[PDB]
Amino acid sequence: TMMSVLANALRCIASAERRGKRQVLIRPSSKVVVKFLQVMQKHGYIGEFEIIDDHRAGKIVVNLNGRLNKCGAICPRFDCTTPDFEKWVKNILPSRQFGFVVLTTSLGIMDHEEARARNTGGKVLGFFY
Amino acid sequence: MTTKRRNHGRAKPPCSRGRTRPVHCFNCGRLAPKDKAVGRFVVRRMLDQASARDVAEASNVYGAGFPMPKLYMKQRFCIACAIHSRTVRARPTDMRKRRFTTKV
Amino acid sequence: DSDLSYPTVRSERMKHKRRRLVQGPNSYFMDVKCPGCNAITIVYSHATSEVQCNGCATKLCRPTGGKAMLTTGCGFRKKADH
Amino acid sequence: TKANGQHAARKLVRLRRKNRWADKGWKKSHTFVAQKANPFGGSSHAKGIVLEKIGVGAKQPNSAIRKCVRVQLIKNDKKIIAFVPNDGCLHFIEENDEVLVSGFGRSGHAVGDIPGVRFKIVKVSNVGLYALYRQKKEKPRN
Amino acid sequence: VRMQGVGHGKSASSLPFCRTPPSWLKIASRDVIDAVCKLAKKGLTPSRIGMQLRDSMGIAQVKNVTGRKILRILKHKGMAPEIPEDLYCLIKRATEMRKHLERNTKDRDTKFRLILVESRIHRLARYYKRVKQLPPTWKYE
RNA sequence: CUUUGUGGGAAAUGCCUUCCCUCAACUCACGGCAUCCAGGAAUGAAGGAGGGUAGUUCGGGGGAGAACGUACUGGUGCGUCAGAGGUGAAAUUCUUAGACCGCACCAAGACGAACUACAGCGAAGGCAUUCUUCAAGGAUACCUUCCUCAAUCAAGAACCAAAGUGUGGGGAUCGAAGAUGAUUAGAGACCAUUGUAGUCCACACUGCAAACGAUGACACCCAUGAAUUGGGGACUCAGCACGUUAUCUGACUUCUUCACGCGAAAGCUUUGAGGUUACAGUCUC
RNA sequence: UGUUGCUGUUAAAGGGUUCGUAGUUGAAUUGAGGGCCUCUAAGGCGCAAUGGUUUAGUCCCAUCCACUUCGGAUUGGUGACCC
Repeated sequence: TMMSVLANALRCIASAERRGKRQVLIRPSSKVVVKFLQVMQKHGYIGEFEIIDDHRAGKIVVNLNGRLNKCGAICPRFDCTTPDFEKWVKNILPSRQFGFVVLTTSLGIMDHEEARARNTGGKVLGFFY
Repeated sequence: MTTKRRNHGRAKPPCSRGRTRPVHCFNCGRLAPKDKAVGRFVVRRMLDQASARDVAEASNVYGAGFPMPKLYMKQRFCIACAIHSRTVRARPTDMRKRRFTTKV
Repeated sequence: DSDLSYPTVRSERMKHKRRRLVQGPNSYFMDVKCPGCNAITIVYSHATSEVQCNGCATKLCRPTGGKAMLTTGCGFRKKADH
Repeated sequence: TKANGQHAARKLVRLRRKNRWADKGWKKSHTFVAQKANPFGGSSHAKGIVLEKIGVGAKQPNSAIRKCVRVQLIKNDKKIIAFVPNDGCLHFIEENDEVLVSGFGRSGHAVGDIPGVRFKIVKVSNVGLYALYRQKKEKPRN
Repeated sequence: VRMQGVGHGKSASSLPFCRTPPSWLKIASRDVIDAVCKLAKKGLTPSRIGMQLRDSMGIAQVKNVTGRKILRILKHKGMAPEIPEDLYCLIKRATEMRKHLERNTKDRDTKFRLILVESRIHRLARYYKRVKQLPPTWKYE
């Protein structure tokens, strides 16, 4: 089976992006997968997306503008902290300039940049370039 | 080691059988799997052309009267067997991959 | 232009019900008339078992697994899926 | 591969503890059979009493004769061979003289063209043998 | 994937995309209920109750034309079986294999199958004594 | 003791009313009042698992019982007469006490050719005459059922090619060991004629294979073309069977124009060794 | 020794297969609200008005008739649509 929802979604996006395809299908939907997409659509990396309803589990559909290069998943959801933002941001990303790690917090779902700003660490979620 | 042949010299595909019955040779009595073994179909004459004339003379109810029968057989050979009578020969890379199916 | 979000008609004629966008039902109902009287009785396209009425020993449907084979001489009206 | 689970820890630990026994660079440290085997006890040097001078051959690609010394060890009562590592200083070693003994280079493999010998004689009678070779000191027979 | 042994199949039954009752079904909750319980007294399992209903009466789902499905009906009227459907079936198949094997001890296939069916029944058992639906002293044999 | 299908017809300012006047042996309309008596408020039904039903579905799947086929070997009878076996050439070997050979018949044991395939089924090892019989398995079809029952695995359990071991039955063919003749400088050699164990079956052990796809298991994404194998979709074992066009799900594989990519290369390609230094789906060895 | 950050087709290395406990890992749902005023803040696949002779168009029409691949014609025409 699949033991991470995110992993199932963002291996469709990455593959599709490397083939230059301008839409992708996503088999499941979660409250979580939504939030992840939302982020990247603000910062300009996605055109739009639709959630469709089968009344069992939804099928997300996304429009890629080709502005992504990867969307990963950090699977164990390891604990990152106020000092350790530095660590992750160096090690898994090609840059500090345009690398975006996305984290979970009690507050919501947000970029590392906004995480530091509000001074709360948390468990990591995923990342994109 | 190196995969010289994809099908391994067999008409047996991976992940299906893994066992196909042995079959004797009409040369040396060697056994090999049926798929490996080298099939040919002979259609062997019962008379040479030269002699066919002479016998068809003395015939009235045969030859002219009915076309002569032939001995049919299937011949399953071993690898070594085939090669030595040069009915199968080594081929260059591009040609080895070619097949002619079961047609002659 | 083609879209994943809103698919084309010709494409989704083909697809299996487990491969569909919606994943709806692929079956429908029918009104089979009992020719041994006049008794209108609902019957299901993939009945997958015989169905009888007291107006027919002519039966209605055969049990066969591919879809029902309805008895000859019987009036068929096609109800909608929806 | 490996396990990425949160509570996966103990499987990881026990995996490493198994696979370090396939390393010889783990054994050489932790195991005391290695220590025992080494003729110095794993000490830097040891002293010994010269028994006999033994002429030793050489391997096939380089034909030579090599001058070696059969020495006995005071510490453990083991016998060992060692090489005289200067030109014409076989003289300065004599029988029943105390002598020091060292390793040389790689100490798990024998040195080229002298099989079985990893051991070179640094000092004779606590005098530097190099000092005798390139004259500064003279050997005591005192 | 198939639980034990090889198999991938996609043979399945979907749902309607309309969860409200058809216009050609004018039958009320009560009629549906009555039909279920009536049939049940013959000793029919819920699986065949639903089949009888859908085919004859055109019922879309029991759940669509009543507020509850087939077991909930039965339970409330005290006709429900105390041995779940899936468990019972396996035990029947099991015993029948054991007949065949009693006679034929050279039969390789049905032996291996019985081993499967056994451990499968055990999984069910274990389940239904966590989620109480059998006594907590239940065992296959 | 009509009409009796249902909307239709008439008439109003889609709706009302009148009129036809609501069929499945009880169905429709109205009334008495007599009864019985809490019960319909639940998330959903995962291209996640289990179960049900159906096509007399699908298949060298498995067990049992009964027949069938020639051939090999041997025996018997009817005939012929001198060589026959066998090899590179020979010899061992068999023959007037009639071999070889031909026909007929019988005995005993094994096996099921061709058809038989870049096909099928089984968890793997493996599996091929026909008829009957017993219990299964996979695939498909479904608006049936259950509602998280799952995935993978130290421990533990079951199965497992051939050769081997125990006991009993059988012993045609082939055949390790052995014997004899060649070949050779030397030769149970490789070859030839023989021959024991074994080869077969029943009940026990053994679990040792290149048991290989040298590719662990489950899950997601991933393109080009043409086929094949099953199911589904558009009188007499018979509202049948096959084929063509098109579609779909499930299996095995080919492009000897497989796309991207990967790899040291050979090669691998929805069927991964691809999606991996931009290094993290899950588990285990 | 590769948790961060290893490899196992052929180079050292996937267990002959299956079942299966400890152990490890495990799908989706409950839902994170709104209005009035200012702001040239943007977009508009909404829209009353009224503008535009080809100072910009296409359908219809007019004249030809050209067997068939010419056209122009004005107020054309609440038409279409454009700033």
